[PDB]
Amino acid sequence: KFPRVKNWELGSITYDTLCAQSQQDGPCTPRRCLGSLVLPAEQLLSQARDFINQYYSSIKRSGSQAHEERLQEVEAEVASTGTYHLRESELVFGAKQAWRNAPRCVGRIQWGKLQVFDARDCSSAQEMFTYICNHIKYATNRGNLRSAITVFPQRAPGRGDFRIWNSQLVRYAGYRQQDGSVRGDPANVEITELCIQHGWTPGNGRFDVLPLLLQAPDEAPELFVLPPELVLEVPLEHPTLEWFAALGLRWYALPAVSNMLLEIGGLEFSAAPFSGWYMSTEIGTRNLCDPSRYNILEDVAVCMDLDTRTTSSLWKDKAAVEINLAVLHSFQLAKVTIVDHHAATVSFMKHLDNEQKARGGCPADWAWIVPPISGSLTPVFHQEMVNYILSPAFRYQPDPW
Amino acid sequence: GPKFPRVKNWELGSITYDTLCAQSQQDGPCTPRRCLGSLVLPPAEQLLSQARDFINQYYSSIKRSGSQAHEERLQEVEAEVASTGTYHLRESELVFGAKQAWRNAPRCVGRIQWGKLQVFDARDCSSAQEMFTYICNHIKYATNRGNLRSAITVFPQRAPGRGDFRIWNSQLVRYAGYRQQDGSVRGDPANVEITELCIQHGWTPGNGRFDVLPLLLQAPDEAPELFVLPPELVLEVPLEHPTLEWFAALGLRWYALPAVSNMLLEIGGLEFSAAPFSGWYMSTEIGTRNLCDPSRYNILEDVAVCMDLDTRTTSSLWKDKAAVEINLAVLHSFQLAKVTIVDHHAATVSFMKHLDNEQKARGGCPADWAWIVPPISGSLTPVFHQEMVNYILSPAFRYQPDPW
Ligand code: HEM
Ligand code: HEM
Ligand SMILES: Cc1cc(N)nc(CCc2cccc(CCc3cc(C)nc(N)c3)n2)c1
Ligand SMILES: Cc1cc(N)nc(CCc2cccc(CCc3cc(C)nc(N)c3)n2)c1
Ligand SMILES: C[C@H](O)[C@H](O)[C@H]1CNc2nc(N)[nH]c(=O)c2N1
Ligand SMILES: C[C@H](O)[C@H](O)[C@H]1CNc2nc(N)[nH]c(=O)c2N1
Ligand SMILES: [Zn+2]
Repeated sequence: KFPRVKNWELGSITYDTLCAQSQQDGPCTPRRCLGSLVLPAEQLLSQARDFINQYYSSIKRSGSQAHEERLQEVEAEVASTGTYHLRESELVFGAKQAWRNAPRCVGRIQWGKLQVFDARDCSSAQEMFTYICNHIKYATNRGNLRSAITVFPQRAPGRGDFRIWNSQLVRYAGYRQQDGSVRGDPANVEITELCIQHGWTPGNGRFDVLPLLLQAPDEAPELFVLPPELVLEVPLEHPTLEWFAALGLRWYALPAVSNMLLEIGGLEFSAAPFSGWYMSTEIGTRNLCDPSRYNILEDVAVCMDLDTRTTSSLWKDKAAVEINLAVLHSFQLAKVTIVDHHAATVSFMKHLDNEQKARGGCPADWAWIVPPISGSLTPVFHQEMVNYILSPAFRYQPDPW
Repeated sequence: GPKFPRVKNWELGSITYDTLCAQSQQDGPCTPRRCLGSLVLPPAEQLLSQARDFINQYYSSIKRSGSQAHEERLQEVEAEVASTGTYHLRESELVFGAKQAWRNAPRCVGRIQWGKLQVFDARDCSSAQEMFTYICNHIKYATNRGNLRSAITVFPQRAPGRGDFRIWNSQLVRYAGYRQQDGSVRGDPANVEITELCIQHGWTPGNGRFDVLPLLLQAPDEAPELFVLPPELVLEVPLEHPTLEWFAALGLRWYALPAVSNMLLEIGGLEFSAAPFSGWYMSTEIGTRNLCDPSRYNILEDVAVCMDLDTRTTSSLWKDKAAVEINLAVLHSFQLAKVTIVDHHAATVSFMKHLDNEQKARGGCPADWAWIVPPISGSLTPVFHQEMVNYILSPAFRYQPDPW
């Protein structure tokens, strides 16, 4: 009923009553455990009501008439339209809760701090881009990054979704040239050709910042060049290895995830983008030396000076380390918020902790909390965790086309 | 699609379907309403079925499924369990029974070498003492002057209305950890509760750090006896680093052979209570679990101090600068001493190749992702970008209640 959750570093034995809330199921079954897998009217009121109780409880005003005369209002609204709309305050609480509820997210200690720009008063892709510059301008805060989420209108069935066509407001470009080899970012290959398709002058630099494809409910998407000025790019240097930056490397400073769906009390917003700040490894481990991506490992080391004739030689580790460090130093230098996998993990164990007090636990995808490198070297690694689907929650959806 | 688990490799974009999981006659903790994947600690008529489950595998493995040979092996255990209550396995039935447990077991990265396994049959051992002899014999084959082979040494099974053979020492090689007055420990924080028993069962401790414990060898309804390994058998690797000379001086040593020995091996509804198996290490085990864990040898601080590292803040990556070196230096030692060992990269490759191989024979492979992926440099390795399907198959090495 309530899974015993020993931590193995301290001997800390905790118990989860939060799961019993999760009213919506996942990939695992009694006989097999798909833990590691990457992807998956009558009922609307059901989720409305509950969420609205979720809400009022927060501000402790649960029960009181305001409560029930909103439960009055939403009950009727759907009973006469098919759908309902959330007040500002309501979606603020909800968008927050989605973050709080996302089990792949190590950066959760921070969920309280979140700006919730309300873009539901938008109807043109030409307003969209604007609503997004006001987002990027507020989050970048020219160094001191701040966590925020601009939310475009809800989906309603008689028509298309508003969508952002690229999977992170900022991404570098990808250019497969006869060779079957890519200049720039190989993830962002499929996307870049679409911008070429829907009219775009392409670049060729290792890191060319892209445009923006925004589509409004039924309508050919529209291209919008991000004012270069508004894109905080971080040069990349090594604190002790002078040879480095000659490599000509960098990364953007703002991680805005645009391709996800937001679910609140049943209502779903297809486009609702959001952006905190980077966790070192993300850039220097995955986004770089990872083959399926920038894949730098080899050079880094050939430079460094390490026997790639053999793996046991351990060049791949010694290389990451320095790239993963060469990132923090640059970032800390160029004075741009950034949190390292160690700094990160401690604080989550405090989240993990603080949450246990409030709610009776916190769902967490273990296989994802644990950093991409040096696992055993973080506290999270030695901590059993439970992951289950809650709500309001962030979900994936089909690539717009 | 195919009404079966669907397993993608997010590096080659390949897919594969698990058909084998519908073999698992054992459920785990996970329900579709939450996932306890992370979690560490997890008759007669209802024994007889467990048995038939086995034989059928044995036969449909020599490929004689259907024969009289088969249909009368089943018409004999039915006879044995009927009149006995238990049932003894035939010779090569067991040898099979072991390799399957290994093959079946979800947390073991080292399964490409799965059919190498030597089965030493010791189902005749009836003296607490004789046990020692076997074990000793094992180590010498297993050690092989350093060319470590794999192997296992089944001692007899349980009877309803008998005692149990048991090997107390969780592992056959355990470094003594003496509770200090400091409130601290000199030795190996893990092997304390056991060091503490050796003393109560009559062991005079030395007081080093890498003292080798003695074995506490139980035999049914007999208080365990105490045996010391002749040091010539217990091969030991001093630790140095290829560049950092000072490393050597840390005094750090470590032992070649892992032998797990407090695990119940279950074949066909049988229980082998003392059933100890060995192989060779994977560097990170020693250099990350053993020598770096905050609650073991935890050398990470001392080592970072020497490489002259800003251990004041985490954004110097001192920890990551250290482990890496410490993990390397551990490999560079078995290079040198000509002792067997496999590094995470090398190892995590064979796994895919095992996975690839196994997709053909069984059409599936049980894998406990968290345990398959190495405690340094996850993404750095192939296994990392691979979805996996954990589940309970038999033969099976089970966890077992410690005797006292
Ligand atoms: C403040 C800085 C933050 C850090 C350091 C952080 C950390 C992370 C990391 C490392 C991941 C895994 C990303 C990956 O490897 O794919 C993640 C996942 C996630 N994060 Fe954050 N996070 C932060 C803020 C946020 C914010 C502001 C939101 C938006 C409300 C958010 C929502 C999510 C969601 C929904 C996932 C699930 C990943 C998925 O299933 O695709 N995070 N978080
Ligand atoms: C050939 C050399 C081998 C290597 C390199 C290897 C590697 C590993 C490693 C690294 C682990 C996880 C260790 C941990 O983090 O605690 C493991 C688990 C395991 N291994 Fe092996 N292994 C080898 C041989 C064997 C053999 C010979 C057996 C016995 C037949 C075996 C049975 C198991 C079992 C049952 C587990 C998981 C048990 C559990 O904790 O639930 N392995 N293996
Ligand atoms: C806020 C935030 C903070 C932070 N430190 N890092 C990120 C970027 C990493 C990330 C976080 C959350 C979700 C995704 C999208 C992953 C994804 C999933 C699918 C199904 N398809 C894709 N193309 C991409 N990426 C975002
Ligand atoms: C052959 C072998 C090869 C190799 N590379 N590593 C090991 C050691 C890792 C291991 C493999 C299998 C089982 C266990 C035991 C886990 C355990 C359980 C309990 C109950 N207490 C413990 N202290 C440890 N440990 C053994
Ligand atoms: C196949 C595997 O499940 C997948 O690559 C996961 C594993 N763990 C991860 N952990 C983090 N932090 N980020 C990730 O993208 C992933 N990817
Ligand atoms: C709590 C945590 O899940 C557990 O202790 C696991 C994590 N991953 C591991 N992975 C390996 N290889 N070995 C381990 O002991 C562990 N410990
Ligand atoms: Zn699971």
